[PDB]
Amino acid sequence: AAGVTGTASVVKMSYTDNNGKTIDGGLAVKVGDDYYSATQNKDGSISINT
Amino acid sequence: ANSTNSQSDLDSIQAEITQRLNEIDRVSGQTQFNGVKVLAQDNTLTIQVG
Amino acid sequence: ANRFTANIKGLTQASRNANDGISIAQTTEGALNEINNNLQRVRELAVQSANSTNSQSDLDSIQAEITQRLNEIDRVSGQTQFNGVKVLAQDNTLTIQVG
Repeated sequence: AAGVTGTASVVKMSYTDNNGKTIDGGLAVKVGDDYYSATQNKDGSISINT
Repeated sequence: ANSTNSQSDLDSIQAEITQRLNEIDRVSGQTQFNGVKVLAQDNTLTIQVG
Repeated sequence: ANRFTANIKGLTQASRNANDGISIAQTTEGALNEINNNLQRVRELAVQSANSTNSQSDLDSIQAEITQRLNEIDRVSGQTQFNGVKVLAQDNTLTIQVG
């Protein structure tokens, strides 16, 4: 609907800083270099937050 | 400017910066004399003195 | 007055900026000194190695000591930090405004 062109997949977020420390977040949807925060459906499917 | 700052500390400072700026906007919008939005638009007010 | 006040606050902040720069520099120097201390002492064993009379058991023992010192160097380098920053753990340029 948004016209996003590319493969759709579910990925988990990892962030690293200049110190070298690293953390991990929740779930999101990645198309190419783009991302979108994702929410878990109770059945195991995934949705995009809006 | 302290390059020692981690991204977390940079966000910490950014938070107060954003809050202070938004407070500036709040005061500018809300100030008024007898309803005159003295900080919301360029104006020229008349005062007869003769 | 406003101009001078702003200048005053900026200079005050530059103060603590320089302070943290000095702190990180001194931490770096201390770690450097300890590793130098743990490096030349190792080169001593290396020179001792050259003797022909050594039995290969003794050569492996001296290798064990040198490896112990290498492990200690790595351990100390990893330990060395300041405010969540590991100075010897990575190449880097750090900018500290002082004006």
